Amino acid sequence: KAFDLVVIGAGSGGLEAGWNAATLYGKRVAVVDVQTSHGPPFYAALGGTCVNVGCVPKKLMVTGAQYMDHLRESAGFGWEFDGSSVKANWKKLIAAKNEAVLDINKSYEGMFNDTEGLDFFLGWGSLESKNVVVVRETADPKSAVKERLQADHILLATGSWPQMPAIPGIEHCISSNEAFYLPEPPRRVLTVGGGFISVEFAGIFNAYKPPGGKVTLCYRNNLILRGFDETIREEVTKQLTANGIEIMTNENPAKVSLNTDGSKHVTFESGKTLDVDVVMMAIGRIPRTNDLQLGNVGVKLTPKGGVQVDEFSRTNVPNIYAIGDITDRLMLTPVAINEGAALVDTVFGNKPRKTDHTRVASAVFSIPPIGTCGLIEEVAAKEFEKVAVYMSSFTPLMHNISGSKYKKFVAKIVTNHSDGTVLGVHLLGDGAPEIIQAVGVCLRLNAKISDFYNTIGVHPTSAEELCSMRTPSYYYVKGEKMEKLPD
Amino acid sequence: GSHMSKAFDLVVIGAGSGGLEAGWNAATLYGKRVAVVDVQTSHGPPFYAALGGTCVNVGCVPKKLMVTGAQYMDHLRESAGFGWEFDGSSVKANWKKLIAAKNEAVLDINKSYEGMFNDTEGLDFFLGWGSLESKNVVVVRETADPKSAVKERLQADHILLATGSWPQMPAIPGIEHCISSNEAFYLPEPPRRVLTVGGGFISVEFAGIFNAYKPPGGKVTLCYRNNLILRGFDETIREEVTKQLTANGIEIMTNENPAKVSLNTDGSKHVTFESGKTLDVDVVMMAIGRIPRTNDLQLGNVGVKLTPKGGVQVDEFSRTNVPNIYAIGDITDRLMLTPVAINEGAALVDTVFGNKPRKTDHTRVASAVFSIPPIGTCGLIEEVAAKEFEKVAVYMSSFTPLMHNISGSKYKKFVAKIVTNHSDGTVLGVHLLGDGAPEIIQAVGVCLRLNAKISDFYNTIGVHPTSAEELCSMRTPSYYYVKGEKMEKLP
Ligand SMILES: Cc1cc2nc3c(=O)[nH]c(=O)nc-3n(C[C@H](O)[C@H](O)[C@H](O)COP(=O)(O)OP(=O)(O)OC[C@H]3O[C@@H](n4cnc5c(N)ncnc54)[C@H](O)[C@@H]3O)c2cc1C
Ligand SMILES: Cc1cc2nc3c(=O)[nH]c(=O)nc-3n(C[C@H](O)[C@H](O)[C@H](O)COP(=O)(O)OP(=O)(O)OC[C@H]3O[C@@H](n4cnc5c(N)ncnc54)[C@H](O)[C@@H]3O)c2cc1C
Ligand SMILES: CC1=Nc2ccc(Cl)cc2[C@H](c2ccc(C)cc2)N1CCCN(C)C
Ligand SMILES: CC1=Nc2ccc(Cl)cc2[C@H](c2ccc(C)cc2)N1CCCN(C)C
Ligand SMILES: [Br-]
Ligand SMILES: [Br-]
Ligand SMILES: [Cl-]
Ligand SMILES: [Cl-]
Repeated sequence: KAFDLVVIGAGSGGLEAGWNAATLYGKRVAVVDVQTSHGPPFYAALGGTCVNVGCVPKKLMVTGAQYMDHLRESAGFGWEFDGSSVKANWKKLIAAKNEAVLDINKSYEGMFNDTEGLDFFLGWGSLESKNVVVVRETADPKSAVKERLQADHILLATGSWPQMPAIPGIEHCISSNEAFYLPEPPRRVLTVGGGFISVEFAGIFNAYKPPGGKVTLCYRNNLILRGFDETIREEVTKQLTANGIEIMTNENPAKVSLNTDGSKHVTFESGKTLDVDVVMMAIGRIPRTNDLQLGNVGVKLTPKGGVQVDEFSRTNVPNIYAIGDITDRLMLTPVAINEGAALVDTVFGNKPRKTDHTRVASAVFSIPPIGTCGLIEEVAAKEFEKVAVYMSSFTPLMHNISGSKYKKFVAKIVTNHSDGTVLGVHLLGDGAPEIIQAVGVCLRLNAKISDFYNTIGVHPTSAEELCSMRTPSYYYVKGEKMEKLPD
Repeated sequence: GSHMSKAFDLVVIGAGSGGLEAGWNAATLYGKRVAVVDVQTSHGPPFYAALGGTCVNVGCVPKKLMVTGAQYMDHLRESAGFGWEFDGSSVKANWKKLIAAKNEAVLDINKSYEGMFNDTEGLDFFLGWGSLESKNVVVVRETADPKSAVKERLQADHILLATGSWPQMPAIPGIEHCISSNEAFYLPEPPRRVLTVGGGFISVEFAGIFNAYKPPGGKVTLCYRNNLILRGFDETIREEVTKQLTANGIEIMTNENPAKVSLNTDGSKHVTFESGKTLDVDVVMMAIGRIPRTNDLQLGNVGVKLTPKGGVQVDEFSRTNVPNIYAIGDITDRLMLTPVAINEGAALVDTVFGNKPRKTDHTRVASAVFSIPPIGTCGLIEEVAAKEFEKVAVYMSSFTPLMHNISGSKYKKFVAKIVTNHSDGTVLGVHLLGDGAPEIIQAVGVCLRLNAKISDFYNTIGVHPTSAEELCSMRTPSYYYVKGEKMEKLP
């Protein structure tokens, strides 16, 4: 049939837009995805990347990995139990995660089936013409058409996909996709990449690895988590090392060979070599545009392969929109959901709305985790004459007792020292992702450092640290780091 | 001949949250000469509080350490949903190790504060009992008995009363067989059966502590003379906390109040309630309230007025009716929180010795209850708001988070409620129940001070997946109050 809206990708942005157009605006909506539930072959499915092979299962898996620390840290508080009897049962973790995600998948299929004007189609969506979306049996554009759907408006929301550098032996590497489904936890694992997916998985593998296992994270440059606070980048490196992960910086895989026993022989540019059981590539994610046959309608793509869009998510083709990771901007679920919601409000509501991509709070579920919102100081120092940095870094007391003395909580506030405006807030330590959330609200309210400092703390918490800092630890004046102001 | 009393700009009586903040600030920021008096240099019996105050010694610090210990009961159990396997029959909660570790941690804090006296010019510690001999004289005596030997007589230009509060022990037959939180911190063994009397945070929190470390066959019961524990808190939370305590094995006796306590021949306590009901327990912990500790200060020597409920009466700037005599923290019987005593102390010193007169804002103070799971709260509860504003909106989110479907603790509903003035969207109160509530709430305190509106919460992009993001995905009230009266839709 014909629809007010055809959504290609039943994911975070897609389902927001679909649901809202159907239920808030009474529109006739079609949503297409390649799989109704999670896992191989296509990994992402109804619900999106986040639901199936993204935020949801990884958070459960990190939650899982945290018990490594919990069991050990209990002793400090008088918990006694046979430490030798402890086993991290990965099969059980994945089965529980699988079931949890399947319930979300099922619960998305229910909502299609219960909601009028919102119909879901199985298969591969592509652009046949301006107002025509074809549904094929496979990603092969030569595969059998299942449906041809006329659409007043077409939304592209196909997310992203692991980027696999074209080094020899790349086919012996897995991405995050396959990591969610490993039948056994790897004894030795290389995670390639210094970004959050590699860091998060290195923490998960570290907790579930068999006896004598080793997790190694490698990263091509000097310091992992580029784009994050630098004190936090250094400190999380120390804390991952402290919990037995090897971080190989300035290293990059040049070749992966398959050993006959199924293990991988990794050769680095340096000529260094490492043998692991699993090489997980987590060096980036790229917009998922190949399969859309955008050539058919001339929808422009940026150098990076992302669908170009303006602030209202319009592509160059009128009635054709793109939101979410396909647009290659901020790759976060709540950003994609917001874009989706705003798009529907502009196309079917009376008031345009554009997503604000600044001051977005985000988290790394590393162990220990990171919460951050707004500018890191080096970016701050480039756009503001006077930047002040308030920093606190204390091993919390519970951790002196737990035995995890390396677990410093880091709290940094970055300000425009000229007016006191908070430019960004950066945290490392348990609760960092929870803490940062309302920080994000504060920045929308042009919070100044005196607003944080004059708020009464909640005690005892790590969070109160943010309401306890009134003197900068150091400044940037004209891009220049210095402990004191000049004059 | 005669010789000179040690003289100070400021004498602080009570080396606690409030006193130390004031003491330190007057000395290190305004170069004042500051005496601080407390009755013990380190934690524990006989006087329990000590250098560092209630918080350090027998309050926030040791209780948080103990709640953290208590949380492992839940972690060890919940770990199994995530594939952790171990021999659950080898599991034992060793209370003595908990308390020994907690004692070491508190002792390092005590030592650390003593070093800080030792190292800081113009900031002097005096061990003993502080009382007001006259308007500008603080005497320090050997014991709380106003007839014990005067150890030191201090000349003081300004006197800060910062003696905190103390547990209220109801005048019942056999009160002497009961304890307070003070003693809970030093019990040589974990009680097998305990009654925590009180519906407020300290009873709720210690109920969870006792519950986690109690020996085999133990039972923790909490009683409260009223209908619903945690008066002052959001009602959905109060009822959820009650359910989640029960789910965790704590017996909640509401509408019950002890009338007397007798010692059984085996040394256990036989509690009879007003209603005739009875309970035997090993420990009865009274946590029905804390009262301002005004009794030993001999305030009648200088005529410092008490409120009819017994705090030192102060104005917004912490002044008593007596010039140069001030009072901050629990002695004023306002909000009994550490960061508030601290805020009062700094604001007092700024006003008296700095050039920055300032008063504490006692509204929109975030606070926490370390139940398991905890409560994080800031600002007005809806029933209070409804009395002050014509249109109140309530936005509420509730649900067992996913991790807890997998962990198995499905009773563990996260509750998030935002209370607004519906006439301009201004957030009046935010109320959280669930893991990390205390951490979440802190920046929410900053939001309230910036007069955030629900539209600012809603406009903010969620951090995913967190519990906190619930606060930024609520756009439509669950219900309203329209002049006092609840309804799901406006008229
Ligand atoms: C391992 C990992 C961890 C992550 N963690 C977080 C996190 O903690 N927090 C956070 O905010 N973000 C996280 N992300 C990012 C988040 O998953 C994405 O930002 C988000 O899912 C993007 O939503 P989307 O709507 O752009 O696309 P998606 O949610 O990816 O949806 C794309 C959908 O389109 C479907 N599709 C693709 N091609 C076609 C086709 N041609 N026809 C029909 N259907 C098609 C796919 O099957 C998929 O279901 C994580 C990502 C990964 C990979
Ligand atoms: C079990 C428990 C748990 C608590 N948990 C928290 C929590 O999690 N968060 C929070 O914010 N608050 C908590 N509180 C409250 C917090 O401890 C108090 O609000 C705060 O300590 C009050 O500060 P203060 O300066 O008024 O007094 P205090 O810190 O109590 O200090 C008063 C000091 O005066 C000394 N003193 C008393 N009389 C004399 C005398 N005549 N001469 C010399 N010295 C004297 C005492 O020995 C004491 O050290 C808790 C309290 C209790 C009892
Ligand atoms: C508003 C909304 N937004 C979404 C954004 C991203 C994802 Cl991955 C999912 C949603 C869900 C949702 C649920 C079912 C359908 C068919 C579409 C969207 N959804 C519906 C919310 C369910 N509600 C009853 C509590
Ligand atoms: C500013 C301040 N406020 C307090 C409020 C309540 C308490 Cl319990 C403690 C403090 C501490 C403190 C510690 C020791 C002394 C002698 C004074 C103040 N304190 C000083 C902290 C020292 N700082 C340099 C790490
Ligand atoms: Br009571
Ligand atoms: Br009541
Ligand atoms: Cl396994
Ligand atoms: Cl890399």
